Amino acid sequence: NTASIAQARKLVEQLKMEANIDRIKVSKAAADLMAYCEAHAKEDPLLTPVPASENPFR
Amino acid sequence: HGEGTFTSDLSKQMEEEAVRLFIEWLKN
Amino acid sequence: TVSLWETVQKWREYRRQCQRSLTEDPPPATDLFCNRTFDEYACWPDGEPGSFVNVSCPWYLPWASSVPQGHVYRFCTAEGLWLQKDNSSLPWRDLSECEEQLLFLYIIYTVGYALSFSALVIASAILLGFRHLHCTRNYIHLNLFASFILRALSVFIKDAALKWMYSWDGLLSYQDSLSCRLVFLLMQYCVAANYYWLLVEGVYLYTLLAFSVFSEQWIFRLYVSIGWGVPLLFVVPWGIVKYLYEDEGCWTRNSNMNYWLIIRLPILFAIGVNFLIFVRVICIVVSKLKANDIKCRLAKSTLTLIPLLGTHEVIFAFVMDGTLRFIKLFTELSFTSFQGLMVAILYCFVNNEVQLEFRKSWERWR
Amino acid sequence: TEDQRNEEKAQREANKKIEKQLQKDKQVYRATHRLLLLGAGESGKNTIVKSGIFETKFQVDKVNFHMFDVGAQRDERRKWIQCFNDVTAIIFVVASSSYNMTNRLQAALKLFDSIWNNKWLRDTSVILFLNKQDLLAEKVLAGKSKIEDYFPEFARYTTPEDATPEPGEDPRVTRAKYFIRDEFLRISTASGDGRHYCYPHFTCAVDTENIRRVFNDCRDIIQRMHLRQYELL
Amino acid sequence: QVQLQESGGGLVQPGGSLRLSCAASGFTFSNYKMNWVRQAPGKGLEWVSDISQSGASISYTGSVKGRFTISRDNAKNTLYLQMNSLKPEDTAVYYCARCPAPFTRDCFDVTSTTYAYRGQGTQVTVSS
Amino acid sequence: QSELDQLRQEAEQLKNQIRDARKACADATLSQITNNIDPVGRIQMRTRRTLRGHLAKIYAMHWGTDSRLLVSASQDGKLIIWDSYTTNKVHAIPLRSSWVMTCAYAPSGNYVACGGLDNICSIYNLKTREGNVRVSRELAGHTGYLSCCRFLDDNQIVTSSGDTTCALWDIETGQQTTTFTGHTGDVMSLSLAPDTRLFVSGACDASAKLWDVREGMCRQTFTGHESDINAICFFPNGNAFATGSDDATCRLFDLRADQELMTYSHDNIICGITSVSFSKSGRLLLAGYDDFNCNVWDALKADRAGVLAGHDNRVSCLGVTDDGMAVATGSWDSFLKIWN
Repeated sequence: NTASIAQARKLVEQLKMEANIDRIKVSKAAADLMAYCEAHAKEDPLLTPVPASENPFR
Repeated sequence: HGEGTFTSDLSKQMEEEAVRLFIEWLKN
Repeated sequence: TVSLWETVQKWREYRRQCQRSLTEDPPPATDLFCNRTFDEYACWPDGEPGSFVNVSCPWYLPWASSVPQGHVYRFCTAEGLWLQKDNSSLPWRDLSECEEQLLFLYIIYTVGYALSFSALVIASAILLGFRHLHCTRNYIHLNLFASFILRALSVFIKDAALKWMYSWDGLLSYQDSLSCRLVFLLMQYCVAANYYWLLVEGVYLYTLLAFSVFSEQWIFRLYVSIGWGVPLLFVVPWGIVKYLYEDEGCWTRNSNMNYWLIIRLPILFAIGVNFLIFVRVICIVVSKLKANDIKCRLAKSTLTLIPLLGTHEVIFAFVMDGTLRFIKLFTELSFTSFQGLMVAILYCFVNNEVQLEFRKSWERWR
Repeated sequence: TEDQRNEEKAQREANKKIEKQLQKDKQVYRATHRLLLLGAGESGKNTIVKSGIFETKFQVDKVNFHMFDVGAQRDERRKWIQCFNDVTAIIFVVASSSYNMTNRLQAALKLFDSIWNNKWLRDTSVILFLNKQDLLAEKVLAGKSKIEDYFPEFARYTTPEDATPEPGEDPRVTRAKYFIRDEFLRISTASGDGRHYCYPHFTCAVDTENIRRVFNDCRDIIQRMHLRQYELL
Repeated sequence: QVQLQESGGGLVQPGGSLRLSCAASGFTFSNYKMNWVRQAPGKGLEWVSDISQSGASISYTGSVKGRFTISRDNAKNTLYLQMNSLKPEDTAVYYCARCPAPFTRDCFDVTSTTYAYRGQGTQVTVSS
Repeated sequence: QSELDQLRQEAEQLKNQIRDARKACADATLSQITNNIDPVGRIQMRTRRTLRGHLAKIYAMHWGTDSRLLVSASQDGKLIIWDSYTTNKVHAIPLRSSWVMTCAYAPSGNYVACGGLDNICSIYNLKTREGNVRVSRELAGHTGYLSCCRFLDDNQIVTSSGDTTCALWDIETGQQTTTFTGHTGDVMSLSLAPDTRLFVSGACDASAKLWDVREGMCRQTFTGHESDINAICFFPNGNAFATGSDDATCRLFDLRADQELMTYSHDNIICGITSVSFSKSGRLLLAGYDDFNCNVWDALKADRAGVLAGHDNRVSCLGVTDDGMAVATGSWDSFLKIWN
């Protein structure tokens, strides 16, 4: 043909090997970030203001 | 250079008056 | 040209000539003449017994020039004193023989220097604090602003120090002390290192268009050494000659015009060279507008250039070789006063850079 | 702090030896003008003066230039063109070639238009030549290449208000060189914002001397820059 | 994601007319310019027309002025063309190419290489 | 023909199937769970340094490994290795290709790399023994400018170019070992997962794919933007990434649910985005705009919490130190400012 047949054959197989995957509900991927971001909230220098004494840029 | 001229005018004018001021008191 | 130094000298010289006469010639014992009492006006030697005596006028007073034969005509009595005046012993007292605009020039001369001083404090603090305007073109304009605010302060001293020189004493003697002679070297310098910071504007702005720039480190230290240092070679040599050879009266009088051609002739060269640079630049600003009414544009440029290159003095009589002399200062000494506001407005507040800088910097602070 | 005194005294020479070289190399960078070179098609790559950037250097009366010939790249310019918003000028070359192999003019009017109205290229000034005039003069009097077929307003176009530069200038060529010029300037005089210019030219009819014609008009671009910061202009 | 798909082409004898269309889905259609592009058979792509964001700045090509017409509808997300009299030369495929960025005045979409944001086109044929 | 017609129709059936699964998993948005988390309030932070010495615009920077040193490369053809605490230049490497579009700093503190419009990529031997920093290797083989570099360890780079492909070299011999294809547009950025076994990439045509270092593959393919993509990074947990296009919106995708979770839109913004990065604890999201600002987005219920406005030109790069006390932001006026 005109070489566009071979490019049109790789696209269909790329999607065919992708639709067969396993996913999870959003509520499992939303309460995951809500629990990781308050389990170590104490180690955020920007979020929790730091006393000047230990601050190295002073 | 007006500053070299205006200085002289206020100098000479108020200076020659004091000559009269020196002598007008002299009678008094 | 009777002056202060000989004013008290002609006082002591004239009198001392006849207190010798008082010692040599006491009042006569015949009493036909009058007593020899130094009335502080003339020692008054013995005159005429009952008639008029002809004694020449006091020579120290120059008003004997207009009447070289003038004599102090006074009668005397043969009682040891003069005639009586107002029931008291007074001499024969008949001695008669031997401008509004200038006051107004002072009110403008001292209301422009006062406001051309507050402007260059606001304009010299905004031009530093913002830290986004430290381009070399703004280094030249910090020294120009500092050369005016020193010029105004160099004049405010003169007039006030002149009032104190005229405030009874035999001679206030502040024109014996060096406290007078140094202030009028500080003054002469301060206005001589102000026409060499308008030639630096004419040379920097003209080497940016016609010639190509040659370096930086060399340029900014061949300008501070040509605006602050060339006067030292035309004021100091003039200061020495008015103390080493020829020294009197606080030097506010310059009889030998050769001497006032060593601190003036040089100023003329700075005025000249900065006239050609103003024609050459405006011969270009019209070539770009041609190939782009626009006559109004051309006018709006010329008028801005005259206050920074300061070419207005040459448009007026440059040296003008008298009512014409009074005319020269009515406008010229008023155009020089308000020059602080003219420069400050046109290069600190109507500038586009800064007017954005207050816009930005206010959006980030309340 | 017995030893950190030595180290802080030891690094303060490594900060002065660097800063002394970095200042000797601030004058050289300020004495050279950079010039891009956009060429549409196959007309003009080294004609005026004779992978990656392909620099070339020359000098006229003791002033030096650099010229970038951007070759061996893909033809999608909306990402690497906003890197060149710092050069002095953007030289530009067009030519009235054959459409047999599409449209050699209407594909250049839409490229010059895109450089003009870009949000970042608002302060650079083009210098565009109109190449291949010894080809057009042998085609217009031969009829092979026409502009009425592609451009309608040409047949009802007037006569210019200027004069021929050379003997041997028929109405046919003069209507051709001076119609395209008025088609580029219809764009150059419609941009309200920005501060930049446009300097047309003619070429290829005479021996190229364009090492002068770029020098004479790369001075004009900087003079009008210093005037507008003193606000004198 | 963006989806541009054109429909309306066909076959017509010389002197006839033909009406095209276009469709947008996946963005706010009232933020960008739009264009049309044609490709002669065995030739590179050429420019045909365009229209501004609100519908007040139209342009055309020097070979087509007076015969075509471009117009759009914001509230329904569609864009049309209108051909009136067709020569034998008006035979090519026509695409519906959006402009790269929103709130602009300038576009860079003619390139023969792969360029996203461009439909698949319809075929038009003209002959006796 | 018939097959190209069916292939263009065969794909549509697959694509229409994929959406159904994605819309069968969404049962609540992230903005409905976090309507009870206590809002952060408001935070202020002001410049603490300012590094001067460049002559032209700045396209790159990379914080060191111990959060002490950093690198910055400009268009005047000069690399510089600053020191953050006391403002001392420790090196100044001159280049030969004046157009530099990226740089990177090795994790072992030993190497520096950079490349631009000149297609080659150069790698510099820094902690030498002789005492002169020169070119170690010269990696050629691309066709088009090169717009990002990263290290995996010493002697392994993964790079992105401008001819729609990525590559994975090895410094010891100079020749590739893998090549990733599947992007139909120019590739602008990439970032590495915090275990160094994946890396997501963003390209024009508005797509962001998820590759695999062990063998070239395309596990996932996320979409939903409206224009080309400029900058991207991972959530510190390695289980999400955020990206920013040229339509004034950031988004927070997901690597498990395989869809989009939430978007960052404000009505008064009409300018693009040039850089994105996360905080150390994943509660903030520093974005850099072309309105000369740098907003600060709360990252569990979108609404601003501050601004970082100190620049006059656009922001061309930003980063956050590994431990996290500073945010260096470069700009097109040659000044870096160490916020805090």
